[PDB]
Amino acid sequence: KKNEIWVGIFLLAALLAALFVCLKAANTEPTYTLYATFDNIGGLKARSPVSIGGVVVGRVADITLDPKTYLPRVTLEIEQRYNHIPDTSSLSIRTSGLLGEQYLALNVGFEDPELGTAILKDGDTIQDTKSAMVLEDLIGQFLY
Amino acid sequence: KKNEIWVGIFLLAALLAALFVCLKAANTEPTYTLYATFDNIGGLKARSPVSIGGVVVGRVADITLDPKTYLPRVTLEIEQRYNHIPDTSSLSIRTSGLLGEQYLALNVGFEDPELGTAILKDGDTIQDTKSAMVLEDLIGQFLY
Amino acid sequence: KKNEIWVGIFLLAALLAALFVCLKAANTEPTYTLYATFDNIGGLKARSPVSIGGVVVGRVADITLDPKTYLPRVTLEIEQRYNHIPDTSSLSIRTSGLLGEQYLALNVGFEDPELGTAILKDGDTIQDTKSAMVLEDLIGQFLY
Amino acid sequence: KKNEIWVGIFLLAALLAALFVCLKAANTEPTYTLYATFDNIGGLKARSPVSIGGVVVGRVADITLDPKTYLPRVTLEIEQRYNHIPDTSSLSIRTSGLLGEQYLALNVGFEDPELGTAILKDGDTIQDTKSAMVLEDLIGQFLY
Amino acid sequence: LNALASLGHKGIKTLRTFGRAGLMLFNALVGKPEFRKHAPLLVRQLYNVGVLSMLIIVVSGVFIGMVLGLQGYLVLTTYSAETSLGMLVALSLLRELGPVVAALLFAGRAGSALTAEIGLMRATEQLSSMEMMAVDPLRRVISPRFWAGVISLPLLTVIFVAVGIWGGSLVGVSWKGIDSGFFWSAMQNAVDWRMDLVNCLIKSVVFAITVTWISLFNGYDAIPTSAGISRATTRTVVHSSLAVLGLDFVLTALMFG
Repeated sequence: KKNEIWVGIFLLAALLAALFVCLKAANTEPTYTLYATFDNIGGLKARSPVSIGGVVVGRVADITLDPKTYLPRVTLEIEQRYNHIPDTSSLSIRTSGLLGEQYLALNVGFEDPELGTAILKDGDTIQDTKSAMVLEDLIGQFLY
Repeated sequence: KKNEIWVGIFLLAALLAALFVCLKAANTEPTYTLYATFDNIGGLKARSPVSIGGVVVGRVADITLDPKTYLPRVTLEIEQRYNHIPDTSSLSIRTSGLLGEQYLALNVGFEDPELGTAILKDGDTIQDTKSAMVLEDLIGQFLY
Repeated sequence: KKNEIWVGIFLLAALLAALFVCLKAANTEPTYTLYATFDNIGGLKARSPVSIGGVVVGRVADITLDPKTYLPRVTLEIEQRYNHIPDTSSLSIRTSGLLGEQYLALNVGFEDPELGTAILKDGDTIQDTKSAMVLEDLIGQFLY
Repeated sequence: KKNEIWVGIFLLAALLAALFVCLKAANTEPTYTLYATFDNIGGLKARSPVSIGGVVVGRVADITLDPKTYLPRVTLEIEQRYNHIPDTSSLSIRTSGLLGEQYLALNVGFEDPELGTAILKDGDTIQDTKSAMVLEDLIGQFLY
Repeated sequence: LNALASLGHKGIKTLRTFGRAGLMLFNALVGKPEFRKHAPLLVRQLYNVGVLSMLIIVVSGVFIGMVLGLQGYLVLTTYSAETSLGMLVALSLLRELGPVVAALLFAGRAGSALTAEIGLMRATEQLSSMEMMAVDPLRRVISPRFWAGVISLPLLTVIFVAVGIWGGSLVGVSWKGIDSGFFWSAMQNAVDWRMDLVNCLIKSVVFAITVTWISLFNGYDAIPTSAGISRATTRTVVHSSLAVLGLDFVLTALMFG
């Protein structure tokens, strides 16, 4: 009977150790998509912080160019519970420092027009871009 | 036996003596929580330094967005002996240089108003108007 | 066999005696504390180097703000053989880079006044602060 | 006679391997010291470049404050073939950038007096300090 | 307690084996430092433990260097520093894996099979008949084997690090597109001689004193029946494998403390 107990210790101790590597050592949310055609994505890799006012609300799950019009189309990762976004928005890529990480910092408001409030969810395309943020302007604006 | 039981008692005592001393040289504070409405925390992580005047006093042990208004609701960890703090406070996000860890250095003054002093303890959702850095607004400033 | 246990003991004793002197050097000095009133120590952690002109002279820990006047009161760790330091002393925080340690690099000099020379040892206080290693102060000023 | 052959190969194969690893990992000179008392040494560690005019000729193998006068007493490593350097010398701390090492770049003239040419060798304490850079406070006050 | 008396037998028993290990080895290396007999006698033992253990070291040595050159190549490229590969596998081999892995395989091949030859030589009473020949076997058959270990394993490590570091110079330089003159260049000023190069020997030569002693002791007090001898072989591999890691954690504390 001594061996049937000690195997049960051996099988149980591997089970606590199995949780210890996945719960403590290594550790998500179903979202909806949103299209966005840009004009310059040089430096913005996938999973960069998609943010509202700086506070992150999404990640980049799309680095692809559509091979028919040559406007970089990114599909965003905005969570399912975001249900009251008016269409009034601006889209711009920022950095968080001189060279932080080249993250997307989009603009939004509550600016209701008098033609309804068009919602922004489940795959809308936003017609805004900020192709100015380059490492070529500051070497052309400090000296010309 | 006499010598056998004495040796079994001897080695068993030193095993519990070294185990207790190993717990000694190899190792917290009951606190109160305060909510906050930080405008931008991109770059601020969990357990970030909460500082008054740079002196670290608390931890940002939360990291969660309130899913109803998207003005970020952060619970702090402030020690229980901090019982004489007025409501006059500004809460600021600093970096301790260029790329530090984007810690929280808040300000508290002694501007006592003429309505009595309002206290900051046990669940006060303190209202800050920091609106933290992007720096590219100031980039265009010297690029007039 | 009355001799094997003796050479078993002498082997195990010299095993641990070789072991103990081995762990000894692989692991300190009686100093005096010196109080200091500051304004900002954000980033200066515990065990930070006290330095005079560039060479380390102590440890900066204490970690604790005096909760009646709210000036950061820091007791230093200055060695007991430091007995002939005049009162002309300035206390400055320096980083050694953009983000190194933000250690304390205090200034002293031999500006002996015409009223004798006051000494600084064993619990005195230098009311000469540095107050700033925040860039957001002065990069906030000139940029507006 | 088979076994005597293989060992002879093995010690040769031990020797072939030993010479290869020694030459790759291991790719010195007797000198004299020269004492130097300064006013600022901040940022300079040991083995930093000691240079005349910009080319390194020495090493700082000292790093220690003279614990009776509080003058930073630094001994250098000038090569033993240097026997024609006069007393006209000015010791200056340079960085080669904003952050290289904050090394030593001293200056020596050939200006002979009317009282013989005194030499600097084998334990001389050269007296023309730089009172080196206050660089943080230099950036701070100019930025205002 | 009734069960605490079963531990009282063991606490005396397990210490008397340590008394036997010192007492056997102390008799093995005292008196008559003869060299006319032993010098051909010892060189036959280096064919036993040095030459046969040579092939397993080099064919495993190329696999460690090729893995560390492959796995290390991903970690440098995510931190964008190509030149660090030469000061990585040179660093990692010459102070961590060189003394630890080579001593493991030496306990594997030469550590076990030495213990088999000892206990078998008592099982057929070649030991017990040599006392009738009035020749003390501990200076006669043990000390040719014991010196055959501690001389061998330092020469087993320096062959291991060299063929280990050569295979590391293959997959990074040749296959994964790095200039050859750049790779050795960072390695030239990488490591010193005084606390790195001789330090590899200090970790290795203190392993050979333990593994050879722990192997040849288990052959001397094993039960001479055919059951107890193979029990002693798998007791030798498990006891050396704790002693190599029980020492290395101590010997990495002094050098880098």
